[PDB]
Amino acid sequence: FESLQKQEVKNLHQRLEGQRPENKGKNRYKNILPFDHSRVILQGRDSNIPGSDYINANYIKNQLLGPDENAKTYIASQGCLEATVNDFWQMAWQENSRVIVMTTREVEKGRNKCVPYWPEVGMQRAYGPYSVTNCGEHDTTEYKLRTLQVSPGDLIREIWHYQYLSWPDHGVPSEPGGVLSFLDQINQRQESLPHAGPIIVHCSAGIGRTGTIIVIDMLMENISTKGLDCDIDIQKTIQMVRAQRSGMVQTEAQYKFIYVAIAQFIETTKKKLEVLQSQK
Repeated sequence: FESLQKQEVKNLHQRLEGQRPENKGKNRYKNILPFDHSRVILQGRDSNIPGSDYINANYIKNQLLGPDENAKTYIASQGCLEATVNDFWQMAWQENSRVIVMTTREVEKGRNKCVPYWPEVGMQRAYGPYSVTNCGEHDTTEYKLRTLQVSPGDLIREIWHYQYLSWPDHGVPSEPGGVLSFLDQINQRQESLPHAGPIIVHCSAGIGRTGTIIVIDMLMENISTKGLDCDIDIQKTIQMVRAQRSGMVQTEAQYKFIYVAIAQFIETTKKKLEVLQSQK
């Protein structure tokens, strides 16, 4: 090496992979694809079949480097296509993901959103070289906790499917905190498995409820381990996420929901200090 260093600023705006003609079916919208540089490549597939290693999903994190261990990471994903549920599990398995967030009811307003990729309760079904059994739901007001048990050679990996059904693609929740109370549980279950790889977040297209959800979570995590007094650059966080998977905070009410999300998490987590007065 040397000072000889190709300063690759924004080394990737690239998106040719999901343009391959073979992936057409593997995408739900034409303009909404994953940056080849942050795209999560399916392993196993044949080096000699067109877009074999493809999925419209991307990795994500504050920035490529920094604090704690490699700070918390997610996978922004596109709601399963019947034609692509077999390989979501390929990436879920392969990414050692152990927690899953699905922020859309399969279908909303007659318009499909995501396609089931889990078996019915007490039942099993295998998606490719993986056999998952839905061990039993836990349905809170705002969500339903499925408890799949995927299997390679029975080597049960337990994954948690948190599905949010109260936050409609046609509009952010009202004066909620159920996505905060929903993000807590999701957060403590991951806070319960270090070996746990990338949490997998997704809606359908994967750049709206998904991207919002992930940004809030990025803000709540930062304030928690750094302080409710530190700087919060939501516009900045957003572009640093869009530099990963463009579009992320897709519509008006959403960008403005990250604000309503944060400010309550901040007061909530600040009246929690009955543990202290700090009134010198």
